[PDB]
Amino acid sequence: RLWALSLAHAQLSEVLWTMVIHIGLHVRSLAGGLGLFFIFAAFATLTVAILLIMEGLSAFLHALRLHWVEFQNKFYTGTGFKFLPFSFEHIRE
Amino acid sequence: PYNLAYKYNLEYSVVFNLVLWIMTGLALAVIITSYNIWNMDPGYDSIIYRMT
Amino acid sequence: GFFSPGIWMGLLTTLFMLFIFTYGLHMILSLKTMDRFDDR
Amino acid sequence: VITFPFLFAVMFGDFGHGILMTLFAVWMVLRESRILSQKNENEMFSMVFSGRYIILLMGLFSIYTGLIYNDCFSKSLNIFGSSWSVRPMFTIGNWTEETLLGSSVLQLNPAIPGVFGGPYPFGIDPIWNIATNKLTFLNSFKMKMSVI
Amino acid sequence: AHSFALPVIIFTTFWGLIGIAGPWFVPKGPNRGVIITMLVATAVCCYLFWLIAILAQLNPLFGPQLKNETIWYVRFLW
Amino acid sequence: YKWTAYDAHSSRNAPSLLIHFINMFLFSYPESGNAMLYSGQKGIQCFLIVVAMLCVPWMLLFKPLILRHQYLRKK
Amino acid sequence: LCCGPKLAACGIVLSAWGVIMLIMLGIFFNVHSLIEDVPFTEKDFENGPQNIYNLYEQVSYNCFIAAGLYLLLGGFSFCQVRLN
Amino acid sequence: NNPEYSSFFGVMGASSAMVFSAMGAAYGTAKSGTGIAAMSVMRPELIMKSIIPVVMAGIIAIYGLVVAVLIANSLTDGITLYRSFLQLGAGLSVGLSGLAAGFAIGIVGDAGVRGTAQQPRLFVGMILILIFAEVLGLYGLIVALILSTK
Amino acid sequence: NNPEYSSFFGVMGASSAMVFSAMGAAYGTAKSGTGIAAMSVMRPELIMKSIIPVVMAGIIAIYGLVVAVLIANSLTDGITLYRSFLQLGAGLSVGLSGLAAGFAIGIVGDAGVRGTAQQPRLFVGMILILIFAEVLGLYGLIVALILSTK
Amino acid sequence: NNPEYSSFFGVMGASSAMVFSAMGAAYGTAKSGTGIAAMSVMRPELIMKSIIPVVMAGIIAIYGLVVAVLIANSLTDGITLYRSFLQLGAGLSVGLSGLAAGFAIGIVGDAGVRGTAQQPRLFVGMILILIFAEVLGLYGLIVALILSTK
Amino acid sequence: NNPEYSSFFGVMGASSAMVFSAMGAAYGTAKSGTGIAAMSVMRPELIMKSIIPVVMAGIIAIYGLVVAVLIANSLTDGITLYRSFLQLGAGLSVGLSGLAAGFAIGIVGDAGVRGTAQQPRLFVGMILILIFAEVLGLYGLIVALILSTK
Amino acid sequence: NNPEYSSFFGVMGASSAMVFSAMGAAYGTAKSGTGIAAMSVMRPELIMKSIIPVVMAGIIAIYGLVVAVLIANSLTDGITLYRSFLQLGAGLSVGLSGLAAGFAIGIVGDAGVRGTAQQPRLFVGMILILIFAEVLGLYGLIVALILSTK
Amino acid sequence: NNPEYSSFFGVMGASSAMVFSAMGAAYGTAKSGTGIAAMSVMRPELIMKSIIPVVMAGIIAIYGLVVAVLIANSLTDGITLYRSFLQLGAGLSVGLSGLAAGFAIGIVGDAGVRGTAQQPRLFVGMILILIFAEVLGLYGLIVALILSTK
Amino acid sequence: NNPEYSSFFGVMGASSAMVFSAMGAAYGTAKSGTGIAAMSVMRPELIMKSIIPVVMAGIIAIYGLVVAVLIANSLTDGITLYRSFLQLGAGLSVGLSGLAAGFAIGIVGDAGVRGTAQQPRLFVGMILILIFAEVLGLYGLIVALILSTK
Repeated sequence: RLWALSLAHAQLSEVLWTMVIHIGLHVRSLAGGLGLFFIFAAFATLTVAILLIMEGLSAFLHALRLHWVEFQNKFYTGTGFKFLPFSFEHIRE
Repeated sequence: PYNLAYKYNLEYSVVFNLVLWIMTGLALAVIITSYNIWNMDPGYDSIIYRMT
Repeated sequence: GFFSPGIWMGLLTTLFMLFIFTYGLHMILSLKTMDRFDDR
Repeated sequence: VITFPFLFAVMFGDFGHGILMTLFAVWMVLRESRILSQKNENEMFSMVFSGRYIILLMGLFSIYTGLIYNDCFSKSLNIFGSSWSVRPMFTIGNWTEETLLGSSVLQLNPAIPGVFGGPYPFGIDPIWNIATNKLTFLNSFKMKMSVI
Repeated sequence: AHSFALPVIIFTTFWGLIGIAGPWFVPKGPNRGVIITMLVATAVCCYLFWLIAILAQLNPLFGPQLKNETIWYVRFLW
Repeated sequence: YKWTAYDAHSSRNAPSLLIHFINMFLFSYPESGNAMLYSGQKGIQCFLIVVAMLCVPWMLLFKPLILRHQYLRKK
Repeated sequence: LCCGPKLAACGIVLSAWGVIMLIMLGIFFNVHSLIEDVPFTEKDFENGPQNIYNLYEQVSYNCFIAAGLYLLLGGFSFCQVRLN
Repeated sequence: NNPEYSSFFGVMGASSAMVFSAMGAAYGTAKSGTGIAAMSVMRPELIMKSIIPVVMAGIIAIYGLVVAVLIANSLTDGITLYRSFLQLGAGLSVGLSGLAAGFAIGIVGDAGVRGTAQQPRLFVGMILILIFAEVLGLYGLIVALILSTK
Repeated sequence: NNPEYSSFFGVMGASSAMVFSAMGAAYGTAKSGTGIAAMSVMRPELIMKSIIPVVMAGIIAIYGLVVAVLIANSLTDGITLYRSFLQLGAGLSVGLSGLAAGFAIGIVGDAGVRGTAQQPRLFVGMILILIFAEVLGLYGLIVALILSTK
Repeated sequence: NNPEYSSFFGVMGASSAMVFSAMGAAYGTAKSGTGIAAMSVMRPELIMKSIIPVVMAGIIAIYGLVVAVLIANSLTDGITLYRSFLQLGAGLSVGLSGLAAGFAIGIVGDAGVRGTAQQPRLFVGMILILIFAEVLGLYGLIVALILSTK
Repeated sequence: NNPEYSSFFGVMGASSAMVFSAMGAAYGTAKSGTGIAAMSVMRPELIMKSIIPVVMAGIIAIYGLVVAVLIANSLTDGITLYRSFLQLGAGLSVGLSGLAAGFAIGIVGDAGVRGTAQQPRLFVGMILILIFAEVLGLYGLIVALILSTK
Repeated sequence: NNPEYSSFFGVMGASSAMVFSAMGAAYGTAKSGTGIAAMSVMRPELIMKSIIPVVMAGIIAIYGLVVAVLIANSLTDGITLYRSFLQLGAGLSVGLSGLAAGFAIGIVGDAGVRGTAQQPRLFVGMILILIFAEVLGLYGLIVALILSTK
Repeated sequence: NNPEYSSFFGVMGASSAMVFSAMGAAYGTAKSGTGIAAMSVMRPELIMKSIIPVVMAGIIAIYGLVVAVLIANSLTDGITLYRSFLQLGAGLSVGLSGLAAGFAIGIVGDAGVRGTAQQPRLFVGMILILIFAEVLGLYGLIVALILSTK
Repeated sequence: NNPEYSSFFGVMGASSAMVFSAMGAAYGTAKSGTGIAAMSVMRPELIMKSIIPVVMAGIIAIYGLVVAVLIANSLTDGITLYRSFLQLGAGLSVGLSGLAAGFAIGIVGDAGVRGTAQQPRLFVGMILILIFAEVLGLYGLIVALILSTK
């Protein structure tokens, strides 16, 4: 999973770069400057939507899943009860 | 070069016949198995009536 | 060639008996049991 | 506290996103008093806020790992220490006017020509970020690293 | 050009002191146990990852495949 | 070991770690076709797998057997 | 115009991120006149390395232009949040 | 002088004779057992009599066994093809015939067992109709046997 | 002198025997298990008797294992093809016959087990009927054994 | 001397061993999961016992994984074809047999778990039935190993 | 000296891996999303936890990318055929195995998410079931990695 | 120098990319429009927000448009044949992967919008799940770009 | 020098373009007309505006008409084969892509018009969604035009 | 130098033009007549001005008749094949396009007449919609006319 997701992230990043922001560069001066503005904004938008959120979520979950499944199951066994003392916690509520 | 043939597999009919029907039967087995799984009936009961 | 007299004759007989198998199995698959028993 | 953010950073080893991820966590902490002492009916924002200290670390490690991966939005970071190969010596090694045929080919840079070598001080040598076979050199690393 | 020995010396000392000496210089507050745990776990996780990255690049079997224009550009750049 | 043991000078017929790993478990030691990582590896590969298999009885059944012993000794 | 402070605030973040990225990128093009190695070179490439330096200089200029637009965007979006 | 593949057709005859007959008997048994299970709850005294449809289904399987073995004991390496197709025909002849008979036994037996419990005077009629079904399977055997030596 | 690719048919036999027999036993097991879960929820005291259908299904699977192994141990590289067709026949004969037996076991098991709880006197009739299904599976084995050594 | 295309058979085997057994385990797990959800809402106290069908399902997939690796590690360019055919048959034997086992595990798990929700005494019978399905999967593994090393 | 169009099979491998993996992931996502949309109406507070089936399902598409690229990295003109079949098998192995896993994840996700809202104690059982379904996709990768590198 | 018909494969690639992606986008759009039309009766205020699923479909179609153009521009008459196959693989990879994405977008969009009408708090969850499906389609583009340029 | 039948693929392109595009428009027209008829009883006013989905369907057909003519005008007897394959691709690309668009137009128009009768504010949303489907049809035309002149 | 199989392609064009167009017109007529008969119960005064969908259907049949005659008159013995494929394309183009139109005419006619019965305002709308379907059929004729003379 560590490799599989690391590979995917790099590949999603590369294609988002290559197929979006590359287009913002041009041999025409003014057209390049103005276009790069709008193209980058789209690049920024996709960068967050695809990688910062979604893949970050996938990496979060899969890294956590490794913690629960492979690590804890070697020593962290059995169950107990949640400690729920009487206390004046609900002040903001 | 001299309109020579490319040696169209001696015993072609053997490899051909084998591969055709082997991959066809196996491909169908996958299709049918996939169909049966695709449409697995969860029962549509217990909690489904309330969630629907 | 694509087919030989041997291969072909085999396929021809195979299909006939395959159809027989299909027929038999078809009716076997479309075979149900009872939902409930009549009475005590 | 360390193990999980670390494993995340391995999965999310991208320097540029590590910055974004870190800054988000910092923002939440800096507004902690204003966000906490308020109503937040949207559980999605509350959830990430409650984990703001977990995210902070994930960002910090994502930067660390991204720099070793040498990937910042698919860009490498050349510190003027990239000495993988000495192209001038490439031409000496029986490569004369290869850029003529080069117009239609790649040509792989040989190992042990007697003039290449030396590890990159920190992370993957930037040169691989512009290669057509990155996808094998670095792919093997990540496979073996994941196992280790 | 680089040697492998020096990187190892510099980063092993850096992460070593953190994981070895760090715990010696810790407040006596209630978080002492947590701070020490983090100091050591961090140094081990970070050092190991880097050590893999650098060792994997020793004794390479092949070099990169570069495009012709890229090869030209580098010849006159580095 | 591979990273530090083999250079490009031995890239041809360079050992494949995945294949040796599988052959390790199966005690597969062909006369040729695969170079060994180091001399005596065959003995080491065989030993380690045997040990791993010998580890199974311990975790598999020796605990309940001793519990039965102590139970019947107490009884 | 107000447009909603939630959307003006997003513009501020996009504008700030953009100005940082565009300035840094333009510098990189100007210094390594490079990793990106995509300045849109000519196909009729002659034996003139100076032609590659000149291409990167053009790319760098374009980067700072885009940053200028983000500076203007951040200014406008900033005042919207303050007024909202 | 033996057309290769000559043995292939023959052995399929032995296979068909057994497999198709087993399919028929299996269906016949399944239907009969289902009808018996439903009937027997209310009138358990009829359980012993109700088994007959199942036995006949079994007989269908035997016809197939007889041909399948007869063919198997008739196989050699140097088969002249002529003999091979005769064995294939005999196999298919008893196979499909037994298969059809098994269906008749199952479907009729199911109705017969249920009807008999409601009206015992139907018991003999059930047996008569079922005998015909078996006679059909027999027919399949008789011709399949005759062909095996022609 | 031996035709090439001659081993293919015998190899398919060995696999066919195991797969079709497992399919039969699997169907019979699944159908019985459903009836058992539906039945024994009310009458758990029968839970240790309603298992038998399932055991018989397992026997269908063994028939297949015995032949599949018998075939595999009979294969070599230089097979005269004739032997391979014989191996294929033996494989299919037991495999597809066991498959038919599996349906007989399954349908009768479900119907019988649930019926038995409604009427305990049905138990013996259920077993006898299931016995015919096991016999149907065995007939396939008999032919397969005759062919596999022919 | 080696017929090109020969590797195609063995290669399809290594894949088939995993693909078909994976579909079986996938069915078993998916079918059991639905039954588990129904039980757990009615009573969560059994949530750690109704998981067993799923673990078993996984073991089936492993059976296939084992053969798929054994075949893959047995591939060569200069393949003698005979061994390639054995590898295809071995892969199919375990794959398709595990596939049958997967359906057997799923169907009985769902029925058993749903029944167990109402009758705790059903648990032991459910396990025994599940054992037969795991055994059905193993038989395939045994034959596949015999063929692949033959 | 290599056969013509030998890359044909390897190219289909790289594509098949991505195509079948997308099919699996898409199915898993579609079924999980349906359960979430129905579930979260009653308990919106679970809309965050309920995403897990969808996030995990995405791994199948990733596995497809990983193998599809790994194969693509090894596509050239002068392929010795042998290696091409290996690439085709690896592509199909991970793709069709990921497809099986996609089915497993989707079906259990729907039942799991709906059940969790009915009984939050189902969370742990849902996670365990999802894991085993994902493992099936992992097994596909394992075989592809061993085969594509042989 | 190469075989006539060498270009045929590449041509099918360019067409496959566009056609399958359009099929996916059309399906996603149709299902989204159906749910939206009904949603508008309860909550017309969501008519604007609920468009997003349809945009997602559109992007799938573009993925296909991009590759189809890249192939069409890259395809020549004197094609190397090797490259022709890669173009077909790239075309199918993006097209069929986008097609799968299309179904996920449609099913999730419809279920999400319908659930949102009942509970507006589900809107954010719908968007997140949709992001995964759109990325799954992009996975197809990534592989296609790797293949078509190799 | 090229095969006398090389012109076959091109003319199939011109035909396919028109046939599939007309089929798409025909489906979209039929679906819209059904919804419109029902809406018209509910309220006269919207009859006039409700025609638009049908017009869009017509445009899909024109897309195809344009390519079919372009191919027919360019198709000759002494065709270059390469160009012929391109024409087949261009024909299928626009035809099948328009066909997909026709379904989107049909389903969305039907649901949209029926909904709009209840909520007039939906009308604008309906048009916007139908716009995406028309754009999907255009995409097919774009690729077909590139291939036609390439 | 003319290939004989060339006349077959040609004559199949003339046949296709007539046969598929008659199928379309027949379908449109069958559906329109059914709707008219039901309509006549309540609104007999509309019977004569409800025949139009049927006339339009007939026009589709004519589209085909005209092309079939034009090809039939063009058929000769020494056909250069190129012309034969143009005749085949022209035949299919008009026939299958008319077939698609027949469905639109039929479905719209049925729904339109039934609606008109209750909402007389639908009549202009029914005609506008059906005009589009006739235009779709004409498109087929246009291409056929271009091809048949090329």
